[PDB]
Amino acid sequence: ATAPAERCAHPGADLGAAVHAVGQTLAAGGLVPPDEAGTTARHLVRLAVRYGNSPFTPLEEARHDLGVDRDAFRRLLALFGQVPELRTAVETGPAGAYWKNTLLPLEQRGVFDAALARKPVFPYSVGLYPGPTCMFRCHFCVRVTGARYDPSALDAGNAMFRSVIDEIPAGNPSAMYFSGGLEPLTNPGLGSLAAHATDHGLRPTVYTNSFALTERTLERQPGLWGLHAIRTSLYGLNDEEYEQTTGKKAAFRRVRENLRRFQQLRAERESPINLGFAYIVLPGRASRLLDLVDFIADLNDAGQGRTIDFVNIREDYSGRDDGKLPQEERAELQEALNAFEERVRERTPGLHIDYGYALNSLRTGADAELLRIKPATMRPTAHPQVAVQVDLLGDVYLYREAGFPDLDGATRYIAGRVTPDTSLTEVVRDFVERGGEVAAVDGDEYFMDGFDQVVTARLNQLERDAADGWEEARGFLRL
Amino acid sequence: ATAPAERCAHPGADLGAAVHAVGQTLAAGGLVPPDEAGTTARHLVRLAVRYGNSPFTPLEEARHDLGVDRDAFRRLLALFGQVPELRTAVETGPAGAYWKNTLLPLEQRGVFDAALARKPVFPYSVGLYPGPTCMFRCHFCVRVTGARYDPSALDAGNAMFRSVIDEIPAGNPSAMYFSGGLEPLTNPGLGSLAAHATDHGLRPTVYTNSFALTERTLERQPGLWGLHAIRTSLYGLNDEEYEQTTGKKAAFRRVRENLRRFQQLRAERESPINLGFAYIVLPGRASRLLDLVDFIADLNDAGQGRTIDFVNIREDERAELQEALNAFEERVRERTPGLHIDYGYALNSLRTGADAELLRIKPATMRPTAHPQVAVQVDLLGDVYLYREAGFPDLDGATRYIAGRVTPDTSLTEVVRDFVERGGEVAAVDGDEYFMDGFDQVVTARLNQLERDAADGWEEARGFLRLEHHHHHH
Amino acid sequence: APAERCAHPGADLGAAVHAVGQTLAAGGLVPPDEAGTTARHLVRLAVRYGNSPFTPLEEARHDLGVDRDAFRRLLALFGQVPELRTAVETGPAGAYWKNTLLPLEQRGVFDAALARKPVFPYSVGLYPGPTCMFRCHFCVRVTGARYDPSALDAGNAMFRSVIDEIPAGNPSAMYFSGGLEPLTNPGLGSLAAHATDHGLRPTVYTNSFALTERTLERQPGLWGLHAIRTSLYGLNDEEYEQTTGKKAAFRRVRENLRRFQQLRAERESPINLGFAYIVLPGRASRLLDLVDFIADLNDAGQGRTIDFVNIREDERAELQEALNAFEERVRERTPGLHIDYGYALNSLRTGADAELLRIKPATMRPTAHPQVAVQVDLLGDVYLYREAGFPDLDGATRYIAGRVTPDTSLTEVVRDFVERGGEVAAVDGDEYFMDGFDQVVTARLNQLERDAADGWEEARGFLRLEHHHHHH
Amino acid sequence: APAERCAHPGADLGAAVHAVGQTLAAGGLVPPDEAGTTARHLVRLAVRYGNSPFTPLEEARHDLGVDRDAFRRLLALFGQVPELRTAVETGPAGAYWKNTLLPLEQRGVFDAALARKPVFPYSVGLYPGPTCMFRCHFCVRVTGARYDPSALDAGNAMFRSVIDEIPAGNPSAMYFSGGLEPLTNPGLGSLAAHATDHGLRPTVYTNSFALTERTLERQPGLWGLHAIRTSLYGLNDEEYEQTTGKKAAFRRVRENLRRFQQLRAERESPINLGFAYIVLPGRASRLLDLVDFIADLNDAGQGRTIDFVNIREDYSGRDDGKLPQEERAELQEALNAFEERVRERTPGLHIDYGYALNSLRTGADAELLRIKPATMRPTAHPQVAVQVDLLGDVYLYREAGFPDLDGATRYIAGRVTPDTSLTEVVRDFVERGGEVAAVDGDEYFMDGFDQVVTARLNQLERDAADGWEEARGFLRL
Ligand SMILES: C[S@+](CC[C@H](N)C(=O)[O-])C[C@H]1O[C@@H](n2cnc3c(N)ncnc32)[C@H](O)[C@@H]1O
Ligand SMILES: C[S@@+](CC[C@H](N)C(=O)[O-])C[C@H]1O[C@@H](n2cnc3c(N)ncnc32)[C@H](O)[C@@H]1O
Ligand code: MET
Ligand code: MET
Ligand code: SF4
Ligand code: SF4
Ligand code: SF4
Ligand code: SF4
Ligand code: NA
Repeated sequence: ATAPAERCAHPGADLGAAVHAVGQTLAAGGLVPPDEAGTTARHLVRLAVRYGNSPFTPLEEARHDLGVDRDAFRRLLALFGQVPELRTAVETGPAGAYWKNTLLPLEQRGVFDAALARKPVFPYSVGLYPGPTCMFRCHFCVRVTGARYDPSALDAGNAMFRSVIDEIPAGNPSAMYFSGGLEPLTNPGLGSLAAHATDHGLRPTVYTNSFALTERTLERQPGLWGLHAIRTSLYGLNDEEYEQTTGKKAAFRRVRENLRRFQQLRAERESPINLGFAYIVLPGRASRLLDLVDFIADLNDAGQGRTIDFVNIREDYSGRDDGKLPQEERAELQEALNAFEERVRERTPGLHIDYGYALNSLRTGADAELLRIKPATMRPTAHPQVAVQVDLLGDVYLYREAGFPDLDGATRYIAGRVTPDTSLTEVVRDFVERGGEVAAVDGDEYFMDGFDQVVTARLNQLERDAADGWEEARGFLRL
Repeated sequence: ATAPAERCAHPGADLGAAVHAVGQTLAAGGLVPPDEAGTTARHLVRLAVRYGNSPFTPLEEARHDLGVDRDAFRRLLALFGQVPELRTAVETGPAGAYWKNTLLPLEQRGVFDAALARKPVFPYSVGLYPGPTCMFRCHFCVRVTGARYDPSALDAGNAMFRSVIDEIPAGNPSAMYFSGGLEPLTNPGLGSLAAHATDHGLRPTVYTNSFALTERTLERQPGLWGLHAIRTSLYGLNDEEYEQTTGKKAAFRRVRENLRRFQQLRAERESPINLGFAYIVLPGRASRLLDLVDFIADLNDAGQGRTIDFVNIREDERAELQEALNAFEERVRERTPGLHIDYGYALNSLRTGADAELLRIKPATMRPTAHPQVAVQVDLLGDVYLYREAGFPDLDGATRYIAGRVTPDTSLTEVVRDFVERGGEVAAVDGDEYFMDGFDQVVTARLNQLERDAADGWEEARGFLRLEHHHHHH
Repeated sequence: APAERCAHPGADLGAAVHAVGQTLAAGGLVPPDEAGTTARHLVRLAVRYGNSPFTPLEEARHDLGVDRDAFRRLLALFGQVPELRTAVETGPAGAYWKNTLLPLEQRGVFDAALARKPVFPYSVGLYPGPTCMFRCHFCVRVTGARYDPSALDAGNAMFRSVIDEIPAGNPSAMYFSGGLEPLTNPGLGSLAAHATDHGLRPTVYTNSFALTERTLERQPGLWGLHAIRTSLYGLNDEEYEQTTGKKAAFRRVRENLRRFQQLRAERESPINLGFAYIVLPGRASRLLDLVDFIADLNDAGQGRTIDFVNIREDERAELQEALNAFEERVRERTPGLHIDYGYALNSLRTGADAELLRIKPATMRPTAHPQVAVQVDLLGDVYLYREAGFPDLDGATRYIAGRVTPDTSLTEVVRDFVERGGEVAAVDGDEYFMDGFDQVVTARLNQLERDAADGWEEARGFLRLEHHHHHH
Repeated sequence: APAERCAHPGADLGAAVHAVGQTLAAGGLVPPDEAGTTARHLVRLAVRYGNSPFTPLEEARHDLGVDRDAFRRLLALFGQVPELRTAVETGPAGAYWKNTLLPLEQRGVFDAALARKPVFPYSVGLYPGPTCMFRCHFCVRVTGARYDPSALDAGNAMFRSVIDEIPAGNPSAMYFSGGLEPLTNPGLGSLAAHATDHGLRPTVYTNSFALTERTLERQPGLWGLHAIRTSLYGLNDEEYEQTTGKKAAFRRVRENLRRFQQLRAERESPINLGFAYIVLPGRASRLLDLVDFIADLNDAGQGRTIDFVNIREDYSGRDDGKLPQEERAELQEALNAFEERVRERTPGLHIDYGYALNSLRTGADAELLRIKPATMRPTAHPQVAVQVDLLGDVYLYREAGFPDLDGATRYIAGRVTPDTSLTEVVRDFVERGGEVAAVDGDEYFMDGFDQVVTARLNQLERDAADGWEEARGFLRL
């Protein structure tokens, strides 16, 4: 039971019932004289349909589609702000994951403004890549087989990591995270890094494959119990699936036993740490969502009522065909996702689910694919105000999928190196002040993760709107 | 077609219909065996009514009102978190202005957590008080007649403000605001401070009486145009009303012509700056709200279609006052349809006819550590005041609430960190309670409630309702 | 439950719309974006039929403003929200649905009248009294009119032949009432015993003025009746003379009933005792004195109490709490007394602003409803409406469907009239021939005939049947 | 009101006695000192008859320990506390009172059988199917036994004359069920249309295996029925094969019902559609899946939904149909989740429970009656119910009307022929006092309804023989 105007962006929505409800809101509120309430309510609903599906549409394109004067578009933008049901229709429409998860949270904190003005500010999201190696060979990962960091570089690297954590301003508990190009649990001092950050006032999350998340590892790295959460990347639901995805035999059994035992130890400790999973839906595995619930239910039985906290249903953001789901399987995801939610409430009620940008559109039946930024649409200054990444050697990478050792072309996206004489603040500040740029060549676009590609499309939308004279109204929705 | 479970906190609400809806939500979710769905729903609804009207109620007092034992209260709280219509009843109840405007936003940002834990944190809300002087003498204001800052403080104070602005971390463009004890526009370098803050990535609001917001000031201080908003404290609707409030003659005509001309320049410059007004409704004169709409309508005519953005309405007869705000809203829709309205905490509850329960912190209920993690204020001398109304020169007893002084050798970050880390405290004496503005009293009432709940063994459930940080994982 | 209460005055209609909106959405009955608009139409239907049960479906559709196909969908969706059917059956007009319309629809009583088919009447009134000793100012009986005393035996044999015609399946299909007073027939006890032997359990409706011990000895078969309901025309001698025109009539009636209470307990007779009482405008405080009247009767029956009362009607918040006081004093003084109100009085409780039906000549159905109810007087004349069976009543003979004779049964009187399409064109004043039941049956048949002609043959009457398969 | 629910398990008996005692004292029915002990006796009676409706009055008096003068006053006092009658009728045994006992006393049906008088049967079952294609393990039909196909013409003419005999006043007094499957009679639609023109509203009780589109095409009079109730024997192909013996039986029954849903919505037929569903051993956890089956049929109906579901058990008590004590105890919880699942997904679906199943919700353990040869009435109850098969044979019990069932012929009251009507068959058997001596096995000729009527007529005859003729059956109204 929902209001018509709040659902007016999803497929098959009664646009007439929405224009009527909006028109009454404008008339009753005195915003539009009653004789024109119907006309403008149609323009307003059309704007909400568009940005509820394509959040990056430049304002001039939306005005052209309305076939309307600039002054009358300015009035519609102001009028749009007075109709809260249409804002809801955008934020909760098919493309609503864009608005609620990334666009609006970053806009409100001024992060997009700092990058839009090319001003030297501390990065809003600092990624620390502490892992020297990895024991998986995932077909969708850009890491180069065999490439590793020097084992004799761990001590100086972990000392460098502590100094970077000293720079992280408090007030945002999720400002820093431990992830990687490689696998962070292969760093023996990751628990020490976690302790140094929690002692700093941060609540970081570790993103791992959990192959090394053994009970012996928890004993030698007790600081991991102080993290906010551990998100395990889940690459399959049996050994044959894990071997297809990661190339490693018997990998599923050991990852599962590690989380079964971790669930046991979390109960006995009554630790506030959260446990979640990232589950990329891979080609030929859309029918496996039902079995994913059984995997989580199995993990809940080992936790003595302590539940798995969240699950991130995701997609290969690279777009390469080894990860891209065919349209045939894309068409079956609406039924699959809705049935997956039903089973969760049956067997795993307390588990939080959230979907990728395109997956969230597929439920309710709006076809959508993830962005695929090309070198022509890459911003040569990157966005260090939004995010940077630091690996073991102190190198500060401009995009998430560029921080891999011995990756071709990846060194060109190093803004600098954090040394005992140079801080991350100084590396980012000097790269912004001197206007450092990197020209994009073919293949560079694959250094960008899903977040980097969304941040790029947003900054491109804002620069174009400001260039089109819509400086204040840039991005359609903001404050 | 509203849900009665989302409305049960307002007066005259059908509580019977609320317990039926909640009981069905409990039965449908399998949260209670069907025998106790009635008793559990009446308890849960009683909790929603209580906290929808009295948000600071200690959990133990609510439990004693319910008549249930400690263990039953624990599972009642866990069930409350599974009846979302009841959270809405609290959030949108008569006291909903507390929850949605202050309590829950600050809880989500970890602001109350930091003060509760006595963590050395950079203050969430930093007020800069740059005015050396005021030309008004408002009878309600605590400023001391004959008191002002020396002109010799201007240069070093403005450079001090610049260094403090540089200290403010990224992530909240509203972290800093320009207000005062005294009048901010009397600082000739206020526009430069605004430009310095704008370059920093901040979007600051100035709170002023706008008497000095002349064209001469705008040309002397063009950096004011980059502010996010100017909220003018409107002390009346004609000269005689303005003279009884402020003691100055012909002050309404000056403020009005200033705002008429600003509207004109704002339209010509196409400035995105916002314009708002704070108006206090006096006893028995709630009809003057209609004249307020006419005042803004006249301002909207000077702006060539570019209108006034918001109005803050505060108080300081029940059904009458309810009638008068309803008339105020009707005429807004008729004359100023886009004007945003938000009421004070007590006034927001008097709409709906609920009894405005007064918040009067006394010296006994003041927290000796204050709350520098939430808010501090800096005047021209670099003095960091712990409460908003303590930052006035020569104010009796007010220097006792200086946490420290920002100097070229001591930053604001150090002043706050040292005061918190050493456990600095100020023992309250009679009269200190007037140093707290409305915000200080709500923050103190919340921190007293949180501390009482934790001491009572309800640490996780402290404050009844709370938001957490939203950790989204990509 | 707000959705179950939405038909009552001052109900929270917004809460009902939300509740029914959830049911449609959660059940997949309606897309959630239009669950609110459908819910408002469904609640409006429930409010209408919970207050005006006879509204034709086309009238309800026109007030909703939806087309024919949309109304059909709304009627089907309405059958999916059990709380709304409850709102209709327990609304201000719920007594119509629960006490008359739905039970008769279940038994197929209306269907025979709709199809114009010959069946034996569902309700057969026998009027065996030749005279009456009262002259009630409200009664339509003609002063100076009575039945020939030579009509008795001949008519009593006719009555016995009519009793023999009554089929099995409804032991209360026949009752003894009248135009005039039944107890003035010396053979009424014999007719009662004849019906008891037939397997029937009849009730007699009487003013009980002639319910003397002498009458009991002359007509001992009266003890075999299922129940005796006395028409109570007052609570002291003055009121009874005011109503009936007879002096010291209350003294006689109370004397008879207290005597009957003693005799009933000595015989350990299972016969039930009831009373009909009319509350007069503004005098609803006399309901408390009625409880005193019943209590004194109880004290005369040694632990054998009066079984039921029928309270019916002639600002009204003086009435609303007059009935709460009456209801409470019953629990204090006569806790076993079954209370039943009329249609209007039942709606006046709950504060609803509803009247009784007032059928006019233009809305009377020319065929009448012999399949539902007929009445036979001492001459064998079969009357089509209850208040037409009075000798010499002006215009009443036009509503005689036929006469039961040794050569013509009641079954044949009703069959010939129906099959030949017999009709009576209503003239001004004929509407007084219909009692309250006749007006309800007329109003329901008009509604059912209208709905069927409009193309709503299956939804006719809005509410009709249930699902019974417990004997499989 | 604690007195209105004093018959269910977990009731505050002390509070109910307290409230009944004040009713007794306030109303002046009993002196105030004895108001407490009398209220306990009255509450004990309501608890007893709200759980065991067939208890002889002399057994209840012995349980109370009083004598006949006290019992007589207690019966009279019981009628003066209306909340105690509500506690009986809405107690765990309330399905007996509200569905069968009290409605049939109201119609004088029980009095007709009690007085051994010739009245037309209250319930007339027509058994028109010559064969069946299912082999349900709980049915008493014999594998392979069939009716001669050449008997259909004379049988369908006989059925038409029996329908002509049905009296008005009860439009559902006749039904099409059977021993065998009624849809295997090619003239069932004609018999249906014949009764519809008679003014009846009959129901066909079928396994719906033969409810195909071609069958509706050939038997259009089926669309004029009041309702079709499909006996549901499983929720997938495996469950159906386990129960009926036939493979691919569920998918064909479901397809027939899906297509019937499309046909019902196309012509907007008034016909109702419901289901009978026996809770079989090992399947008490399947009630939630039953709602999924119903919603699937609702999706095929385009807004026109399933009207009702009857939840039943094996009324024979045999091992293969009787639910073990363990699984039966799980039924209280299973029913509650079932009803909450119906309320969410199929809110218009009417639900009703068998006699014992209705007691299991609210936690009262009860079993269906198991009549034995010693408690069988030799005259049976033709005034209450009879059944007629293809050959015109009038069977006295529902489960005796099967071809070539051993000993079933001993319970034929007569044969309807062009010379002899059902009325005369029942009249002659009643007027001559026909009786059938019960031999071991005859009790399995009685269905659930038969056993309830027998137990009621035994209780009524026992009460009268004990001198409680007027108070017979405790409740009667
Ligand atoms: C690869 S690093 C994590 C370090 C650790 N070895 C692991 O796999 O969890 C960051 C995250 O990016 C995800 N990821 C890597 N390549 C991806 C791709 N092409 N599409 C979507 N997610 C990808 C991984 O699943 C992991 O959760
Ligand atoms: C004998 S069948 C004949 C009608 C048709 N063949 C059918 O299955 O519905 C009549 C009804 O009795 C039911 N029945 C047969 N044996 C039963 C038993 N032992 N317990 C409960 N019901 C039974 C069947 O399920 C069916 O609904
Ligand atoms: C708290 S006193 C300062 C108020 C401010 N100077 C004004 O007049 O708006
Ligand atoms: C309907 S005429 C009245 C019949 C009966 N003699 C009475 O007084 O009630
Ligand atoms: S995604 Fe993680 S586990 Fe997989 S190959 Fe890359 S670094 Fe290793
Ligand atoms: S309230 Fe503001 S304007 Fe008034 S005297 Fe105080 S400082 Fe001056
Ligand atoms: S109402 Fe009855 S008692 Fe009165 S005059 Fe008429 S027939 Fe006689
Ligand atoms: S119950 Fe019906 S379908 Fe099953 S075997 Fe018996 S006759 Fe056949
Ligand atoms: Na007297």
